Amino acid sequence: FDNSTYRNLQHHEYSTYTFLDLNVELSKFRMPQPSSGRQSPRH
Amino acid sequence: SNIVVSTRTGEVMRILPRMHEDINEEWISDKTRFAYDGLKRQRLTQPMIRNEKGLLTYTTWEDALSRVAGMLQSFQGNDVAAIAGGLVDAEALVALKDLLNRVDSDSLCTEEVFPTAGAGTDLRSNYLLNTTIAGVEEADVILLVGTNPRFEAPLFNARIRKSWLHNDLKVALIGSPVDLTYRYDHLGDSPKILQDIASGNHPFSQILKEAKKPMVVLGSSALQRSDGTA
Repeated sequence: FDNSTYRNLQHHEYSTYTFLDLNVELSKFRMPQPSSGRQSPRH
Repeated sequence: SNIVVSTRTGEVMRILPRMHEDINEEWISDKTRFAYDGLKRQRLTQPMIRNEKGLLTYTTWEDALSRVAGMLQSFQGNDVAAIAGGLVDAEALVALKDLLNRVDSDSLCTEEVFPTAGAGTDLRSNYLLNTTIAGVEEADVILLVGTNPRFEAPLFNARIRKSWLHNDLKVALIGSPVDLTYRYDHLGDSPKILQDIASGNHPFSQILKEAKKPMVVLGSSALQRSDGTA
């Protein structure tokens, strides 16, 4: 046990595309999106 | 479209919309609004006749009317003819019709062609927009053939877009893929497609078959060509 260390150093190594890379990685587990029945509100 | 002409001291100032729910609502097209200044240019103000050198020169009303009446008295029947333009009124039209009938002439024509085959002008229903401008709001499928609604009748196209937006109206077009400001189904531009729809081989035949309030609109511009009767 210890409470003298701030472990949270993952962000230091975060680059400009880290968020989007994680989004691409997470795109695999997603459930199928629903649909309104149109391609767009202008269709 | 219902309009208000605003004048001042005998001169036309501008054109404004006048609310008519059935026809143009509270809007007018840009040509209706901004072409009035053309009323101040190239205006015919005095009667004119050809002089000895073949040039148009001003004259009195009496002289011009006498020359026209002399030429009218000499000829009759098929020799005398009239063509009406786009901005003529019913009073002038009927007056000209009677004047040419008094010389046994029936060659009274317009510049815009409508097929005379079959019923022709015989039935009012044949050459009119029977559904009406107001009706577009009660339709769910419209087919447009050989016409650009947007420029030939901008307020009609505005009504179509209003129905497309508020009533989910489905629009299909047979012709060149013109931009109507709303999404439509382009079936093509070949007139033979019409026959294909009439026979029933096209999926749009099934679409029209199940529609509660189907509407088919044919523009007069399409009728101008030689195959219009067809």
